[PDB]
Amino acid sequence: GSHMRKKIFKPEELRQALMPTLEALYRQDPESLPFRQPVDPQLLGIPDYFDIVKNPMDLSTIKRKLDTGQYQEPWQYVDDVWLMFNNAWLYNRKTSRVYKFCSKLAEVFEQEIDPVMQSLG
Ligand SMILES: O=S(=O)(O)c1ccc(/N=N/c2ccc(O)cc2)cc1
Repeated sequence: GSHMRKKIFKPEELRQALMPTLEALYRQDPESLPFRQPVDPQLLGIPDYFDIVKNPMDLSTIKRKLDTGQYQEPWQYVDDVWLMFNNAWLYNRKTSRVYKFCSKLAEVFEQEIDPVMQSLG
């Protein structure tokens, strides 16, 4: 149905789409919060966060791959934000707070970043 992979993808176009999307993530203020900014194991009281989560891919880092073009394609970006949802789903072992923060994100985020990948191409 024309989505994900289609155009040659330039970070300027990609972002045109992947920006409002990552934004839809951010608008979830807390729900996106364990992602937007580095989880901050020093803050959340986490010692081995970068041991548990191999790729927390903060919504700031993802937004960066966007500002710089470290994806060459939108789904690579979604892979990052889903890489994020992962640190949520890998650490919060499905039964924690940020787990709900993410699950909701994935819900909204993609609810926008899906037709976005399509919007994009
Ligand atoms: O900025 S806050 O809204 O105050 C806040 C509060 C708690 C948070 N917890 N983050 C976690 C991340 C991983 C984990 O396994 C457990 C917790 C993160 C942010």
